[PDB]
Amino acid sequence: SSMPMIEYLERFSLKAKINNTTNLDYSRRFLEPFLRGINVVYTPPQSFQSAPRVYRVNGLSRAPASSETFEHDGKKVTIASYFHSRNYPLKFPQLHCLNVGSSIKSILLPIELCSIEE
RNA sequence: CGUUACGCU
Repeated sequence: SSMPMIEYLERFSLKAKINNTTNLDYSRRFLEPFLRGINVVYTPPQSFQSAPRVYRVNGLSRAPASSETFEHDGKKVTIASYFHSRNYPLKFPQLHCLNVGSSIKSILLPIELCSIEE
């Protein structure tokens, strides 16, 4: 089985619970080194119709899902709008994302969609 | 190992 990254964080690295308002940019000093090095299972929303898959985490995104952008079909979209327009409005759009991409290629995953296999 | 393409994001 598995535990939600949201809980998993709430428990070992943060002490507090995430709410629609928490800003991880502040808990960053220790959060990132805490996260770097672990494996997570990305479970795409049911509306993506895609099988879960695993990634090594490299850290936190520099910005939250709502600010952080990438290129999709030749357009800027934030992580938040991307998930929204794929029929899954994020619960925490203000949360920073898990960075699983490499130096040349960004891949940012909303923490609510990530879990750790135990 | 490299380059495209396509996903992912």
